[PDB]
Order: sequence, then structure tokens, then C-alpha cells
Amino acid sequence: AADLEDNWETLNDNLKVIEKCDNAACVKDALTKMRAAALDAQKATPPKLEDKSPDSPEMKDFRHGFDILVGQIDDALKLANEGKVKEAQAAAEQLKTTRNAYIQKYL
Repeated sequence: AADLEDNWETLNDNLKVIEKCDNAACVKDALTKMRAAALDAQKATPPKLEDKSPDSPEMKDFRHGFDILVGQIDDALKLANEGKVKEAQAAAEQLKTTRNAYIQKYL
């Protein structure tokens, strides 16, 4: 689905931005766009799960992954708002493990 692809690309491009950021505002802005992308992608049905039921275990698993991902973005956003550039970057790298094991397999 087009919207879902754009939100997923926004999530992954803005991860790259975070690692090469030099200040806190850079990190916070990237996390801002990841959060708004994750809020939309959270609601979508990935194409591999189009036929599934919305209460299927795969859709439950897809939605729980984005709950974790949104929780992780919020943790990193808390660190960026305190000025802790490096800790916010370390908290951003945590998203990669959730992305692979939970969400990427369904896209």
C-alpha cells in the first residue's frame, strides 16, 4: 500500500539522519517524523496480511511491534529533549531490532 510504503521509508530514512546528527534538534526533528510516520503505519494492513483477519495473530503481532516502536521513539524523544544527543542516538538504534523481527517480515 502506497501510504504504508511512504511511512516505512520515512521511518528508515530518518534513522540514518539520527546517526549522523551533530546536535539535539537534529535528533529530535528526525524522531518527530519517525513518530508521525509510525502513527500512520500502525493503522495500515501490510500487503502480506491483506487477506488475514484484523484479530489474526499476525495483525496482533504487527500492531504490537508498532506499539514497541512508538514506545522506543518516545524514550529517545525524552532523551533528545534533555539534550542528550548520544543517549538519544543509542535509544534510536534500539528500533532496528524491533523493525526486523516484528514489522519488516510483513512488508
